[PDB]
Amino acid sequence: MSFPPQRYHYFLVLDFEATCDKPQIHPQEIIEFPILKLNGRTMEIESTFHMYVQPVVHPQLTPFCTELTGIIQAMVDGQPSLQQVLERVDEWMAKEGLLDPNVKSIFVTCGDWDLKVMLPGQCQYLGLPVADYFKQWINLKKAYSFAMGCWPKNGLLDMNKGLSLQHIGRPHSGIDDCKNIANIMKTLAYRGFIFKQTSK
Ligand SMILES: Nc1ncnc2c1ncn2[C@@H]1O[C@H](COP(=O)(O)O)[C@@H](O)[C@H]1O
Ligand SMILES: [Mn+2]
Ligand SMILES: [Mn+2]
Repeated sequence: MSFPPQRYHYFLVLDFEATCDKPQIHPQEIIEFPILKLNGRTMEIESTFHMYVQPVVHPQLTPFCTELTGIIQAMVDGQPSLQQVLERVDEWMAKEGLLDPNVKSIFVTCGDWDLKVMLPGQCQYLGLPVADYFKQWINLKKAYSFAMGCWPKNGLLDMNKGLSLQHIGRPHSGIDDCKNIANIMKTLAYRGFIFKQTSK
């Protein structure tokens, strides 16, 4: 087969960037919140959510963080905080039609960190409830391992290598990481893979 029927109407590709430092800052805070809505059958990008987020606990970005992500201070200054961004996300979900119980969608991330560690950890820190659509997801490294029969070593770069795909955009940009995840998904579906929830 090729581009088989999938179990979901849409895939929501997500890749946070967060405050960081050498050695690691504590706690980390989300500073970039991108979502790509993919057509569930063809994997084409149909809509994009993208907001930078103002960190509060450590409001000044370290030089390491800027070097790593490309995100400069003026991009987060004046932005809403995570709480407001999470409400913007919910409105975006509603307008996309994804809050319909008969429309099936699922988040896709490179690894488990984004939705297993980063978002629940910051939300608990903030005393915010986590929306239920953030609680199931597909780990692309785990899906790739089932599709290709091997464990990639360095996330997106090694998955692009095994699939002979040219990298899209700037590494460690949240939105560009999402596009690479989208591109890998399209190739896995081209090869006939059917995606399944991996989160426990
Ligand atoms: N090499 C690194 N050193 C320190 N922190 C990192 C590194 N790579 C990623 N991070 C942190 O993890 C976040 C997610 O990056 P990634 O998982 O590569 O998309 C970044 O925004 C940083 O906060
Ligand atoms: Mn990531
Ligand atoms: Mn990233």
